[PDB]
Amino acid sequence: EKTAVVIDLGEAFTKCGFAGETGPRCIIPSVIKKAGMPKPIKVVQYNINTEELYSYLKEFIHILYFRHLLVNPRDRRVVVIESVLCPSHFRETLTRVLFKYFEVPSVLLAPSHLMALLTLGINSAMVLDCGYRESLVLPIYEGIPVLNCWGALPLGGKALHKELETQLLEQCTVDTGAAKEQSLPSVMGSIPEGVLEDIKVRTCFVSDLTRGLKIQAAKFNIDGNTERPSPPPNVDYPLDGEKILHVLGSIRDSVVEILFEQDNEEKSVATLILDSLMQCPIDTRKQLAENLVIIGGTSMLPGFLHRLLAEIRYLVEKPKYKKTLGTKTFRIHTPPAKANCVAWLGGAIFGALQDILGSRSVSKEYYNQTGRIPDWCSL
Amino acid sequence: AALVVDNGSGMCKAGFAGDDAPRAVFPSIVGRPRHQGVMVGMGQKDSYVGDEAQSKRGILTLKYPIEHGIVTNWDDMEKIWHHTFYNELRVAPEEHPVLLTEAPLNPKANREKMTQIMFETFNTPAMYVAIQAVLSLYASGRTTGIVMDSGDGVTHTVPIYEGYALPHAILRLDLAGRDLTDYLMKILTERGYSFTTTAEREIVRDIKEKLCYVALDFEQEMATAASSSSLEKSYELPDGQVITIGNERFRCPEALFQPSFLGMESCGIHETTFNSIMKCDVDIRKDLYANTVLSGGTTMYPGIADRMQKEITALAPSTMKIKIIAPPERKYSVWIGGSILASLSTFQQMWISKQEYDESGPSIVHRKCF
Amino acid sequence: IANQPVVIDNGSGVIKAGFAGDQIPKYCFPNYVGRPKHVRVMAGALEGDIFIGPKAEEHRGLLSIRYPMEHGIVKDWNDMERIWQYVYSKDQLQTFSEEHPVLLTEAPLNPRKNRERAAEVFFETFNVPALFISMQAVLSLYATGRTTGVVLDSGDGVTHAVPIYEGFAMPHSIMRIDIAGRDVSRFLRLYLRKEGYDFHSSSEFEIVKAIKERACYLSINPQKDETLETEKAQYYLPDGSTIEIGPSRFRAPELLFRPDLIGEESEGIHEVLVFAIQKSDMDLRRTLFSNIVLSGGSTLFKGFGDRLLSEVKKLAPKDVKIRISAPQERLYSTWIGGSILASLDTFKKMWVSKKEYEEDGARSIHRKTF
Amino acid sequence: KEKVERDRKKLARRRNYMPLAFSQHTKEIKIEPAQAVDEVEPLPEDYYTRPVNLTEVTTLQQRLLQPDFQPICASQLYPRHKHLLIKRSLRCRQCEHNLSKPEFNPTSIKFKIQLVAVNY
Ligand SMILES: Nc1ncnc2c1ncn2[C@@H]1O[C@H](COP(=O)(O)OP(=O)(O)OP(=O)(O)O)[C@@H](O)[C@H]1O
Ligand SMILES: Nc1ncnc2c1ncn2[C@@H]1O[C@H](COP(=O)(O)OP(=O)(O)O)[C@@H](O)[C@H]1O
Ligand SMILES: Nc1ncnc2c1ncn2[C@@H]1O[C@H](COP(=O)(O)OP(=O)(O)O)[C@@H](O)[C@H]1O
Ligand SMILES: [Zn+2]
Repeated sequence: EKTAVVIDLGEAFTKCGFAGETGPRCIIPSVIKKAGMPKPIKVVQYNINTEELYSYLKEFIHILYFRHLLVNPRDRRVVVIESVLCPSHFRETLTRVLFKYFEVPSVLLAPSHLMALLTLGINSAMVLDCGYRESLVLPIYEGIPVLNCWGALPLGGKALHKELETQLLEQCTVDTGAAKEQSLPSVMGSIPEGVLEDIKVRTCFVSDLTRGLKIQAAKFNIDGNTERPSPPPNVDYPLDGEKILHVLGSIRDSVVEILFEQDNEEKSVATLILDSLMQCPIDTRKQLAENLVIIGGTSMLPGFLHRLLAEIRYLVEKPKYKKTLGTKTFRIHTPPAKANCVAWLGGAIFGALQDILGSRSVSKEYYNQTGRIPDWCSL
Repeated sequence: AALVVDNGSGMCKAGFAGDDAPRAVFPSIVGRPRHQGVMVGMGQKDSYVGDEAQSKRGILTLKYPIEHGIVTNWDDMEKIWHHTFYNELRVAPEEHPVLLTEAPLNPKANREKMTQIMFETFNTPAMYVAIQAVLSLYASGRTTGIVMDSGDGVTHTVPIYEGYALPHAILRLDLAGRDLTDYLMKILTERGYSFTTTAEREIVRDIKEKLCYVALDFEQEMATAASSSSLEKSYELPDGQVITIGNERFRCPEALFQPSFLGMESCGIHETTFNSIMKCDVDIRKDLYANTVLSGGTTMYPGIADRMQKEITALAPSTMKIKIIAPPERKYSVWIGGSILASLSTFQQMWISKQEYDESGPSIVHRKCF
Repeated sequence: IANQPVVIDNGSGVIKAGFAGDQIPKYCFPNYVGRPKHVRVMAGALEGDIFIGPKAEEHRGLLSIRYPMEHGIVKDWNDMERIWQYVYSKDQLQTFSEEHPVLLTEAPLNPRKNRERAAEVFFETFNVPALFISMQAVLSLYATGRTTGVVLDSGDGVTHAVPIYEGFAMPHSIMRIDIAGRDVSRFLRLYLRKEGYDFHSSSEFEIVKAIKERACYLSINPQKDETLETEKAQYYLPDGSTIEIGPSRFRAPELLFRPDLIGEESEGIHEVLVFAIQKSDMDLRRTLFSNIVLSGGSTLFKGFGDRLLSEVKKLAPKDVKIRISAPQERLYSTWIGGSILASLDTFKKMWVSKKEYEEDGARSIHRKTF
Repeated sequence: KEKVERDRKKLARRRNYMPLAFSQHTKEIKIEPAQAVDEVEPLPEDYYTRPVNLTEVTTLQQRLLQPDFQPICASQLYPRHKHLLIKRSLRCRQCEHNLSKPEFNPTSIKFKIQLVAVNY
């Protein structure tokens, strides 16, 4: 047998490499540069025609299997990591591309949350997945994902990128280099997603709960006269060479707060753990609480894990969660690989198990016969 | 060298003949997971059993294989016996002969199919089925006297005088520990604390065992429960959440003494014990009043013996002296009897062999049962 | 006071109000409190911080929906007081609560604290002449006009099966499971995300309930419809955008009849009906199968009666007549029953007066319930 | 263990003897599960009231090229080995061979089997 390849198709970035390795070999933006198109189209797009999606995935998998990885597709197996409740037609297409065009031996559709649990070694743990599109949580108890007690909110990368763009356009101060030393607002109508992502990573950080709670009430201005903490210094960011955008200190520590803002509904990234944990079985409560896992690149943002764990323990004392989750000890697990590449590492650890892989995985001979991929929906 | 294996509906007590207490005591349950179409993680057992299923209660649907001392699912019971011999006891069933326990006045198919498995599946050298009540007397070193062996599955009253049992005087009542556990859920749901799932029912059994106690005067206890909050005790769940059960503490075990609460329309555990003695011969009644034994774990309720004495004394004549026999080890009263029986050299002859089973069939058990 | 009594159904999803004289409930509005989604500091926004029923439906996308009652139990009492205050508003009824007496319809086997607090509010906050808490199941029979009948009342919050024979309800044979219409709405949202349409917001949960109510058919065989390629019927949203539901349409309400699929440990809607009949005495079983009544909104699913009949038949004994008599007004059946009950002169005796509650104590409401 | 269990289960189904007990039925590796920290390290107080030089911190593109330990600072970021390129050979569905390249494709523009639509 040969070392099975691991792919993990995401909206922002795709993880790729081989099984039984310390981390992924290639990690790249999930896009393709088609002739005529100035900006490259995104390879994973939900709610489009199958033929157009088929062509994009055919183009992308080709780049992964030749330019990034150097190996024959037909020779060795595949371990496709994809999140639970991934759209039906997308997963059906992705398999149909691998089985028909590339003619792979067998694909294994592992849920990202159960794979993240294997990397630690613990059999039972709560898993939060703060991705690009949606920040999803799914309790895993001793190998069994509990779909009953699922939770998701659109407070990921996309929702954060959009919030940054909005704030920058309000307090817009750019030095074009054409008598634009004076503050010039909205010279460009929209900012490209590639720039916004680079600003987010380098400039913006996650504030402490004490400082963050003041920032929330400050921008609200709820019958108070200038009750904001002192912001960090303003950082100057180059746009397309000559144009120098002066990023305000307030924007850096306020953009993140949309994730941890209550917004009346009581629906934050913090609340989603406690909302799910309260809905879980009464016996499982204390085991899941003690074993928390925080995967996804959105949680890589500096000082996110401290704010989350703090915001949890504050929301615990709130009267809604005070009865059930009152006297619970919330402890976070530190996975071996980085927060972005926890999902991938599980699939590699699973891919190294050649004996179990072949049995669980769906063979091409079965797919060609039936034409029915197994899912958590009815058969 | 011989094995005693009590097949109780609540807990399966198994061990070696001659030993003081049973070696392996685990809850008699099979844990099948609430699986979706999503793939399962590693270290996955298709069906968990006993202490393993008791650890992984959260996800697994707990299904008791024996219901009212009748084996409903035999495939499940086979998996428990496989966990009993191979894993728990660490002994081959082909080497040692196995003594099992059946409740009295059970269906004939139960004893028939029980022995068939032991002889064919496990290939045991000898197999003897015994009445739980008959064994329970040996524990107290008493040949004479009636027993009120109330289990999780059933409660039965077997009067035995001078080492001779009265079969027609035997009375069976379906009211037992599991019905009380089911009753305790309903009245706890009336207070506020809702328990629905099979895993939650197991937590309600832990609440029952620890807090619940038998009241001497129920009407007097309800008056004190209403006025003062002295009887109200707190219990911590597996979750940090704590609950204050209140009057429902002593309301649960009352169902034993008056089944009207459960709504069975039958005689109480006190009244059935009296009725059984009255069905017996007039002469021997004296000793049965003097030697009334309480066996099983449904007679480990704090102050059942005091309430039992009071209720029997009222029904029974005034001149008679009513003494209730409550040994410290009531839970293991069925097994400890089995250990004494199996050890005795006389019992060596009473064993049913494979040769005897092969020639006659499984019907031989009905002749050499009791 | 002789002035006409006000019937009010405490439906988790939709509360139905009106006078006892009316043949149908004039005022029935959704049971949820509407507050502005964005925390309003500024002027020119939604004022009051309270939007109930038709006002909420108008400005739905702007507000944040919070249901005060979950699984036939009141979680937030402050919210429920505002809802009952809106029942006695200029919008609906337009009367004094102090003048007219009241009839509540609490689900069976609810917490006793739920009934006690419900009475306290209606006696203290509103100055009611008299109050009477009743079972939802018992009313449903008055509406149809038959004494004997099992009532499978599938509401939004709770689905319960109560067997009543010749005006006698067996309280032990009652069966209650939490998997109701609201859970079907929750599971449909999950399958809609599996089709690729997110409804993350609490306002966006309301349109999932609308999608369910509009387009969701129960297939007689679920396995055949899954293999068959779907039409993918388009539904139009409030904004104007179209969504192709496809296979999610039929495999969402299936979770009523088979709740193990998602991973919820419950019996199922076909099972609770049969179990409730089988739990009752053997003589009545035939008549209770011969008289089944569907109540509540979570029976109006297209081909519910067709599936239930088939699923009941295989579980029920062979060659037994099974008549599932659904009225045309299933959603409003529970209220019509109360409206008839309230009109009768016997109701004058049944309810508890305000002075009675002050003197007798707390028990007054509980003891007069039945 | 699962393979042996699945094999034993499968050969028992294939045999179709209804689990007939002919013979007697029935070293361990134990990993310690990772310890959960009570409190994760907070964001350093330096980040508050300090000028951020965009030269010192690394962009996403150059962060992600070193995935095994993607470092925020530039001083941590080490140079990775140069990525090897591929020499493609085409094979059809119906037809077998089609075209291919030599064993010394480095500094060579020669095809072992030249085939193209413009050349027919
Ligand atoms: N200390 C206790 N106090 C009250 N109830 C108890 C106590 N211990 C156990 N119980 C209850 O009574 C039952 C006793 O079961 P036990 O361990 O005696 O096995 P069993 O299945 O009843 O066996 P057998 O029928 O042979 O006696 C338990 O299932 C539990 O519900
Ligand atoms: N190392 C990093 N540091 C900070 N932010 C990151 C880092 N890597 C990714 N991110 C951000 O978090 C997001 C993570 O998305 P990712 O989990 O890779 O995608 P998906 O959820 O589709 O699988 C990216 O879109 C990016 O904005
Ligand atoms: N026509 C319909 N088709 C399908 N489901 C419906 C329909 N009407 C109502 N429902 C469902 O039933 C619920 C109404 O329950 P309802 O009968 O008001 O309960 P209750 O008896 O507790 O008042 C709605 O919230 C919805 O989920
Ligand atoms: Zn060709």
